[PDB]
Order: sequence, then C-alpha cells, then structure tokens
Amino acid sequence: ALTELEKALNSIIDVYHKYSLIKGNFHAVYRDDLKKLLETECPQYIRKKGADVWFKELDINTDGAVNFQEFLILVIKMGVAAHKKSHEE
Amino acid sequence: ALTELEKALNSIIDVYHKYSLIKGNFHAVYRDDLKKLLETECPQYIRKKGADVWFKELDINTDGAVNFQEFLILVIKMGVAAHKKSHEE
Ligand SMILES: [Ca+2]
Ligand SMILES: [Ca+2]
Ligand SMILES: [Ca+2]
Ligand SMILES: [Ca+2]
Ligand SMILES: [Zn+2]
Ligand SMILES: [Zn+2]
Repeated sequence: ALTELEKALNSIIDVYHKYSLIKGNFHAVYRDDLKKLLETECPQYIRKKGADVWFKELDINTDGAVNFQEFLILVIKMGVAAHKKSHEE
Repeated sequence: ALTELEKALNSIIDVYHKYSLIKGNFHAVYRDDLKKLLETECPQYIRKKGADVWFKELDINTDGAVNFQEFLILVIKMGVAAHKKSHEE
C-alpha cells in the first residue's frame, strides 16, 4: 500500500480481519462479532440501526456469517452516509 | 476519536475530492481526471485495464463524468481485489 487509496483499502481489510479472526471461520464475522464491530468502529448514526438489522442485511448468502465481500456493503453505505453528511446543511 | 474504519472512509472521500475539485462540476471526475486518479492512486493490476475502459465502465449514466457513487464501483472492485491479493504469495 503506497497511495492514500491503497492504504485506505488496506485499513478496511485490517478492520475486517480484526473481527473475523475472533472465532470460527477466519473469514466469517458472526452476529455478536458484528455487534462489537458496530459499537467500536462505527458512528452512532450507523450504530443505532442495530446489530440484528445489519446482520440480516449483510448476510447475503444466508450462511450465518459476514464475509469480506458482504462486509463491503456496510463499508460502502458508511462511505455514502459520511460523504452525504459532509456537504449537508 | 475517529476510528480506523472511519478514517479509511474519510481517506476514500478525500481521494475522490482531490480529483473532482480539479475543474468543471466539483462533484464530477471527467475522463482525463479519472486517468490521473488511476495513474496516481491505483496499482498496476488496476491500471493495466486502461483509463478509457474504466471510464466507459464507471460512467453508468453516460453523462460524461464519474460522480461519487460511480467512483465507489471502482473502490469496491479494488477492495475485493486487494483483499484477494493480500492472501497470496
Ligand atoms: Ca470468524
Ligand atoms: Ca454470509
Ligand atoms: Ca470536477
Ligand atoms: Ca456518470
Ligand atoms: Zn463530495
Ligand atoms: Zn482475509
């Protein structure tokens, strides 16, 4: 990671691995793991949607866990909301 | 204090604005602007695809520019690709 964009994606990968390496499959963020991720990494306006609501949305293949590709849904939705709020009067 | 995940998204937003503030509509990355972004922010396996190939692919509504939502398509594909490459070699 040499550029700002590459470092940012590398940080996103490290954030995901910080919760997927807790237990179970190394590429699975479970419902309780996601709850800690939301409470630790995300702002209140993302956090207050609830871990259960987010998990239903993120678990695309309905295997009971959130993989990295599914995790990008939360990442992108956080990016849209943060950028939207940055210009919002 | 801002979390690692929040900083990463702010950096992504900063990257986009770095090129959308160049000229014209300040929420628009034009063809040459996107080429500068790809040539500066992105690795080789992204760049080799071609700047014009990326533009045609990212400019979904064919309005002549890449807005923020369209730019996130590149971020997603780069995120998946970077994660896959981080588990190589
Ligand atoms: Ca796990
Ligand atoms: Ca899943
Ligand atoms: Ca512009
Ligand atoms: Ca467009
Ligand atoms: Zn903006
Ligand atoms: Zn991984």
